[PDB]
Amino acid sequence: ERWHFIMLNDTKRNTIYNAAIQKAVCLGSKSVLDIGAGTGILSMFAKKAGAHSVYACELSKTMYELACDVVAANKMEAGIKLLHTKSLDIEIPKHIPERVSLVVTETVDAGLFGEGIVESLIHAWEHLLLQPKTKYGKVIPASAVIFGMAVECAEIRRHHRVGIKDIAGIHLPTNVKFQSPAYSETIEPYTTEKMSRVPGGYLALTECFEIMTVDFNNLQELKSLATKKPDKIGIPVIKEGILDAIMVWFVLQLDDEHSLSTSPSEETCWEQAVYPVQDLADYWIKPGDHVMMEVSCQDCYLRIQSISVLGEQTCILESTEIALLNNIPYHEGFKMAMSKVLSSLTPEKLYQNILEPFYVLDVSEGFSVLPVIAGTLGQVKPYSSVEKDQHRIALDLISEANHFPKETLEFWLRMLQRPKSDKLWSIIILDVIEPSGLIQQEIMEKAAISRCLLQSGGKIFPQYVLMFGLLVESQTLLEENAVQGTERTLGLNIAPFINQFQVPIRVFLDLSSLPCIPLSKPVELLRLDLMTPYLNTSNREVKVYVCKSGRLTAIPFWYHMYLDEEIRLDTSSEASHWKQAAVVLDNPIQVEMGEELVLSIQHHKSNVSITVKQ
Repeated sequence: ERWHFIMLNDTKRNTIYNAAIQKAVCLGSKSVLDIGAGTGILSMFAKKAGAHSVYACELSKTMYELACDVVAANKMEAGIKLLHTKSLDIEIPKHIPERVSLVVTETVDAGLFGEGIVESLIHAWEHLLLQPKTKYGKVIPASAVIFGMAVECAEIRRHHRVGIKDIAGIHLPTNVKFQSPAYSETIEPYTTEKMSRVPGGYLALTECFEIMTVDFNNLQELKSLATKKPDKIGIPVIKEGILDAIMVWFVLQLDDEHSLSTSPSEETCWEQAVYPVQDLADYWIKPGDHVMMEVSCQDCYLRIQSISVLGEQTCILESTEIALLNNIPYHEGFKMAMSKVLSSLTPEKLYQNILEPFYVLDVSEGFSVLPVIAGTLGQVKPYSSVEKDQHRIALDLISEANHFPKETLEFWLRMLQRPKSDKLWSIIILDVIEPSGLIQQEIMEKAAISRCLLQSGGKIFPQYVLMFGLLVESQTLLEENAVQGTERTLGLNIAPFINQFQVPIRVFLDLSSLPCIPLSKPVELLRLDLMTPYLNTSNREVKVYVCKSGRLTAIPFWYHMYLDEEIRLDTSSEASHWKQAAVVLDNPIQVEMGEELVLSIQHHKSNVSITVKQ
């Protein structure tokens, strides 16, 4: 899986875990239990350090098997007992012969507590560990400190807060309040983000501040957190700005001399816990104001709630759907493209048959306002494909706000068919690209059918799609998909086993913040034609000029969706609500400036293959 590679490659982090483990062992902790073993690297550190008995546990069947192959491969099978289990179900005598002197754990998320560290340690203290110091029990990490900072970060803003009251000719009324899932018990108490690379960056509106401290060697304290009353915190603003989120990170004290941080300020890129700020009448803050907030640990996660900045339908949307509503070119693009079709067909009906509306079908996967924009253009009968009742309500409230009479907007749901037994659609809109940066399954099929349900001059949107790509050198993508030798793992042979599992195509990327070096200019890789199924190739060669000598590790890719030949949507734009993807080469290639590289592109249904011919 994903973060195992980047963490195994972090030699310095491995060096610090090894130093701390060695110290505990050299000081008498010869009986160790590794919770969340992964490949068993920390268990091996313990054994090679001088431990007599090492036990390790892992919930994942793939990781368990992987660790067995690794540990046996490093000839440490004797002395390390791997347990395919959850730490909470480890019994005494039955699984482990006796209580241990040391527990080592690494089951930590961006918000510290999200992997159930506290529950695992309470159980470990009550049943697996020797009594604490009055031969005694100890836990690595010994303690932790959680920090926060209030920030401005429009990248976060556009995913948790709708920033416009009017878009592409339609009004979004005040009585429809949109919220993300991180609102508020709430669904996602926080998101996780690499704030070091967040597109557009971020600004600090407060100084860094301590949120809380935890002692993992203190059972009473750990048991106490479930009951602990929330902490009310008031933080002074040092900079004028738009309050977008509380950025939270932490520091692990493994022992008195060693520590790890997930601060954005580190040279290693770590995720931070991100708590969006929403549900305020004003987000503008100025020096002298205070950001107030309640902090609690009670319900399995660190929660920052009721954020104030002191100095009527609710519609919950996915962050993608919020980013969508904030993507203005997208909606301005559709408005224009729809009007151009409508005046091609029936100019009189744009603001022969007075009783016949233009029929428009939106087949978007989730929340969409394209049907309302359509309805405002002329004598149009727009159909929506939304499923959720909260979405229907919202669209009915928006229709009212935009002067529609009741039942103007239809809800198609409540397969692809004619609007009426004897009618055909003027416009059909298809969802072609996944938020992941890949092509939607079954679109060629939907485009083929839809083509049969159109009026003499009707259109499918987009009419066609171009896929683009670029040749790059990226050491980061390499580090994230494969372990780079044994030096990093302080000599242990781990890379040969974990690298059995390489990802061919990375998804959900933000190319705009990807560290890489371009080796070519963007080149067209594939063309899909939704209006004309016979024009779609299944095999294609592409000649690419290499502009820079370097090592080709990957091929990022994205799309231009043409609604018209005058109008296109870009999936890599600043406001794009789609993420991008990249083809990662398993065997990176050396390329030279002036070279002409040939790519071989195969396309079948929604699956695309890109290979270097070479």
